[PDB]
Amino acid sequence: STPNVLTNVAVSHSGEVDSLLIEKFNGKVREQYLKGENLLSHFQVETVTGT
Amino acid sequence: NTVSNKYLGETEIQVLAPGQSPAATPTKADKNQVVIDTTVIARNTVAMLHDVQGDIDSLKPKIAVNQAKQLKRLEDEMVVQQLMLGGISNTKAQRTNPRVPGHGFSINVNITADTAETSPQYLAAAIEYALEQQLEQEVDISDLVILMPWKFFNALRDMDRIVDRSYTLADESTVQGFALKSFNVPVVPSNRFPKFSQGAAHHKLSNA
Amino acid sequence: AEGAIPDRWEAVSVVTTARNATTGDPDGTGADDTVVTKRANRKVILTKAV
Amino acid sequence: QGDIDSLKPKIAVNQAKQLKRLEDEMVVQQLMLGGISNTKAQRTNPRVPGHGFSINVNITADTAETSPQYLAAAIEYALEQQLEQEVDISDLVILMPWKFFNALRDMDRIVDRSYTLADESTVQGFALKSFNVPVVPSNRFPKFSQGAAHHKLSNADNGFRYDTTAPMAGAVAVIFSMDALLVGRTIELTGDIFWEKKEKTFYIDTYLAEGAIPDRWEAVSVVTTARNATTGDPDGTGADDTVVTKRANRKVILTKAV
Amino acid sequence: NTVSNKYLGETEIQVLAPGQSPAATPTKADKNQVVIDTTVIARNTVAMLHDVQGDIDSLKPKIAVNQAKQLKRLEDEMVVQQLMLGGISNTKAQRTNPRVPGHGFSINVNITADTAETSPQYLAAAIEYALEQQLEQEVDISDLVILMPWKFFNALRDMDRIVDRQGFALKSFNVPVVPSNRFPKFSQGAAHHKLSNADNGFRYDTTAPMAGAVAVIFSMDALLVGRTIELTGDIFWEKKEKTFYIDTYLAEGAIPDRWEAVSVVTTARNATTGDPDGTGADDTVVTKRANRKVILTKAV
Repeated sequence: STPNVLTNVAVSHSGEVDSLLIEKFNGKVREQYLKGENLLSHFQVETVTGT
Repeated sequence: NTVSNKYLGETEIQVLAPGQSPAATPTKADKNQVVIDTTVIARNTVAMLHDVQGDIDSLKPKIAVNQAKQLKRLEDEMVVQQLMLGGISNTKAQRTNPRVPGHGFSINVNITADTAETSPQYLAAAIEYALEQQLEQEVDISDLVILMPWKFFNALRDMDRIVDRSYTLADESTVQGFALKSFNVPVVPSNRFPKFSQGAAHHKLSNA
Repeated sequence: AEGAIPDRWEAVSVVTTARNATTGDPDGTGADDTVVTKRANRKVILTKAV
Repeated sequence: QGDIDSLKPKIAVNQAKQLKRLEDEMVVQQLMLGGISNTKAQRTNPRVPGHGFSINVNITADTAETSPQYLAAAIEYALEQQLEQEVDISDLVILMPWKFFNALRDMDRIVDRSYTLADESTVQGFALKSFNVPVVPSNRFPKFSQGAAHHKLSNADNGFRYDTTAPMAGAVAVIFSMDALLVGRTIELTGDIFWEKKEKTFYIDTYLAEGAIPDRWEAVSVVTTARNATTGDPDGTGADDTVVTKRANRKVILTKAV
Repeated sequence: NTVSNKYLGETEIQVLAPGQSPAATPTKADKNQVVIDTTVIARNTVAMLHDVQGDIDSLKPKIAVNQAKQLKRLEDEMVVQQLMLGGISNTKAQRTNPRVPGHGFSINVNITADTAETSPQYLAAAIEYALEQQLEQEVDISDLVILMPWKFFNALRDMDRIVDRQGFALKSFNVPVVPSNRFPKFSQGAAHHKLSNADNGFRYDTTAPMAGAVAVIFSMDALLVGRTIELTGDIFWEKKEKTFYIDTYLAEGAIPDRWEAVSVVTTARNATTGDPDGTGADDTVVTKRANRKVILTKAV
């Protein structure tokens, strides 16, 4: 009256591994923020060429 | 049954002399994963004879709605508890090294309980401390959300600065939630919040 | 069925009262208190009693 | 086998941010050195017999965080010392670290609308009402280490000026004008990606060339905390703690009690 | 850089009474996998002055097409060596029950060093015995292919087994026969295959029993092979040193997969060297089969 022995593809009879799933990536990576102060804007750069 | 993510690190800069190729610098990387292994259900049975002679009207949809509300409360409780644990567990005192050389740590602010209940200024100072320490580690605060239980949500509200109209940081209607004005961050009060007892109930989603 | 896990440590920051290890009753004096109670006293009107 | 979607543009944009951060940090460090080096006590003689020196005011580090009136008095004192040297104070800008920025903005006089010297929105950075100079927050202030190597851009021709020393370990609130520094650029920030045939590699590089030196001697004025020469950690009482804590009691109300 | 196969089990049948509702039957799904880590590159150098003064026309494409053939030969040798290791290391002796209990395990047979080439009957009986012990496991005879060197092909030729059909085939159990020279050597002193590292357990390296195999039988899905880079050749001139740098690379890997469709008929070999002097463990049976094929030959 019950399905006592469920077939399961997520278990390894031989062992040596806990599971068999694929570990998908989902396509998301994170990095540091570092807002740009842009503090040099107050000053004149005074480009130099030649000398 | 799992979902992963990857984090990248820093890159180093160095001086060059003219006419040479400088050596490179490595960049580290790491990963984080989540597993899903447990499901929860709620079931009820109604006999045909007991249904046909029933004083309550439309019993079945009412039971379904109640079940939906219970299962909706469970996920909110779980989410709040999980992010609560995540805040505590990663605090520069336990981890002491970031996942990559670049990123920073979560900040936990620990204060005495008795004084926190008595004075609202104490809680406002603690929250401002946490927010500015967030700001120090290059974290933008334009989009942040604060959750408080009703007991302390009432507490933060009663400080004179927020209540008084003369002061800059004041809001008119604060029963439904207000925006802190020292840092423009909304505050949302949530009833659901973890509670502890001596007995171990062993939350269902927990596994070995 | 649903699951969750903390990630992106910089995103979440929590303020927690000091609590006894064995029981939920509060007995500790706090570990971050001194960093605080110095930030509490700035938010006050200041008077010079004569 | 990277498994990463883009990798290379991400590394390039990370390198660009690194270079921009160092470029800003170097400017802040040079402003601090220009403030601290020539303060009428060490120079004892102006660069030209006419002009005047920069002003450095020193305050205790411990009492700085406890009371905002202390920092407000220090800033007002620095501005007053600047103005006594008959320099216009209209085009001045103040930089403050976040921790001390919150201290300065937490004052009752600033928040209270009734007081005439109050500003409403301060999160982006408020404007000082007593002196119309604006104040902005920054996180690029230099940090000191005991055994750190020489900072890049520093060479044994310009006296190793670029790298930091102990006295500015925890300085706050640099005050500067437009003509307070003399910067120059040789090569603008340019990023390049190479694909080397000989060695099967992808090269990602970015190079830049800046320079700076403090010259005006008057447009820069810095307030700094007293700190041990040997180590970064603060100790002792600021040299100018005597004048301050008397100016800190100006902004009070009497409130006699019967 | 990992490739998985995702095996699957075999179900079981059972009788049902009216209203019995029988229970169930489970499956395994072992899912072995392979990893590829190293690349193989062949490069040649041509000077600018010699290129301008070169007698041959279109020398660089010729060098490139030669390098491609060299890489192909290395590829084939590695495939054969791995397929041989799969047959050697996967008999019932070591594993003692197969993964995915439905499928089964691969078969190996041993031959004494002498009389392997002296008597064609011995070798023919051994090959047929290995082939039938394979075919007892539902191998779908049409798929499988025999691969065996020229020296032993000549010995098998003497018996009428090999007939044309432009591949060759046995009389009974008609299957294609491909003779090849790509077989393990075991020089006893060669450093490494150059495709073996510490992490992979030093595969691709010809062990002592591997040398001298008379034949090997394989089906289609007998190996798992991974390719991250297909072989490409690019001729490029660099300004600094005036050179052409043909520079071709391969970057592949492989592993035994099916565990059941590989049969190997290696002869007995002496350990740590050549000079077999081996009696052969699986001999007592095969010789009895070798004497099976005789002619009555009544005298006049």
